[PDB]
Amino acid sequence: GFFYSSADQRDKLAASERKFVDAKLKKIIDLKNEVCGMDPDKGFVIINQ
Amino acid sequence: GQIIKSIAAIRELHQMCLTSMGPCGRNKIIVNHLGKIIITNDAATMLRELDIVHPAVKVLVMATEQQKIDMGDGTNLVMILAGELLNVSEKLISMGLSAVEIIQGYNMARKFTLKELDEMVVGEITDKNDKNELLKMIKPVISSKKYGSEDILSELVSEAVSHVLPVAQQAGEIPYFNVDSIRVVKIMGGSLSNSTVIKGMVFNREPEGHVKSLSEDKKHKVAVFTCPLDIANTETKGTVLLHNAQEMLDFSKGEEKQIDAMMKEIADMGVECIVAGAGVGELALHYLNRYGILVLKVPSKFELRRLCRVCGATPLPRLGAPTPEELGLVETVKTMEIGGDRVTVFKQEQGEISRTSTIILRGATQNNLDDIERAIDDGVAAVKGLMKPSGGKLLPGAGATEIELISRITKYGERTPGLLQLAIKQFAVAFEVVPRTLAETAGLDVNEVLPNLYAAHNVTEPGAVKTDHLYKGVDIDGESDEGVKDIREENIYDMLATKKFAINVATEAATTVLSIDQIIMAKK
Repeated sequence: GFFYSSADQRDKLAASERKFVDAKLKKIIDLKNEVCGMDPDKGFVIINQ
Repeated sequence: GQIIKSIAAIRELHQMCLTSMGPCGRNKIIVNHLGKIIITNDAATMLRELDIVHPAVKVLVMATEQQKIDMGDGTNLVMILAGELLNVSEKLISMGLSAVEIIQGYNMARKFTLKELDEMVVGEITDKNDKNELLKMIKPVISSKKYGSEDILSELVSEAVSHVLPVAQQAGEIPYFNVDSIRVVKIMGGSLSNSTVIKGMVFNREPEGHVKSLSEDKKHKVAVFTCPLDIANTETKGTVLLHNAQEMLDFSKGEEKQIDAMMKEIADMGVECIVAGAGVGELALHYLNRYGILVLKVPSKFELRRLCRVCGATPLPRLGAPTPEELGLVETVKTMEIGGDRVTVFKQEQGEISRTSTIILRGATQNNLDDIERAIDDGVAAVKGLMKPSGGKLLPGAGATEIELISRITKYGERTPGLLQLAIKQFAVAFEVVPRTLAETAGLDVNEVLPNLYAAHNVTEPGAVKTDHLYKGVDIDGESDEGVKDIREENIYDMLATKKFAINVATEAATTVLSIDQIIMAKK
């Protein structure tokens, strides 16, 4: 587990867990703005087994 | 002729349920093999505590549990009605009528009954959720269970329901009232008149600390910590040991400064209450006394679910990270003595309206204490039946419903030609068991009250429009009376959602028994 003793160490220790998460997440949120952003009455669903 | 003996096996258990419905009903003491005595008046709960031998009995038990899960009320109406349909069908077997047309006759009579339920609606519930308006629905639920407590428990249950319901009207999209919003607690000592209504959960345990209660400050912050209180170490193993006396001073003072450093940051954020689901160390209770933080321990994970929906707190997998976004807010918390023992309760004032309430019961009788606990749970599901599926419509109870259907069903019997007339006539006669059961268990003569019930719903009026009083039901008496009385005086009604759902379940229950002509069993 990652235990931080200060507020500065919170983002430093947790950066290893969110390194793979933020890499895929930032690329998915950009698809909604570029594709199907203006089209009303539509949605985007992620499977995520 | 086992199909005839199969009814006799249910007939042995039929008289057991005949002593349940009505004010004469009584709980049954059952001693489990584990040395635990379960006592309840509800017949559906007793079915789980009884050993079933014949597999045909489980058919009626499975249909009885359906009434308790969905509508939660009318379990006695389903089992008793299903048992009478077999008695009226036994005469058709000896008459020579095949059981195939008997099943087809009930399907035609069931559709005719459901269409007449909409024309029997007298009043309509506006869903005002007023304290006085809820007294009409709750009164018949408490009735025919415990006598004398219907007046006292009417104001206690109706008050707790209005606390968990927000202010809305004509909106059925978002559900509000759940089945867990009402919890029943018991304590030794007191009476029913001294009982009050609490807007939140009630904790009967000790605070385990020198702080009895918090202050009157608005919006007290409550934090739920799943991790136990202890110095942060490696998650894998990490057992604290002492190799020599030199490291004893560093390890003892190290845990004192580490715990005090975490409690100081929590107190600076404004959190006056700490909920620890796990055990609390000895050195942890010393720091919480000076900071004025109430100590609360809830090892049960079921109680933490209803707590997060009230104040808004969230369980934290770690310790020492008081995130203000996930913290809860309660208006006022106080520790008072209720029932002879000082306990710390949970209530509110205005904001952060609680979605779960708890009613405190007091009494000097141990047997009647657990009986009311099981009786209130039957009244909880009555509020759920106020939703869109025919929640406002209601029908007159106290045996007036089963008697009134006799005149309407027999009218359609001669209208439908063919062999279906035998099943239609016996379908209306099977409803006579409800008024006869209430009259027989009450000590009233069958030659007196029963012929007056038929003359109450059947009169000669020189006109096409009905008149006089159609609301006369079955009266329990107990002191004296002449004839019957109006049910509208006591305002005892039955909801349409409960009565309509009990008809389809009781119809399919007796259909399965009559359709089975052979039973194969094997020894274990």
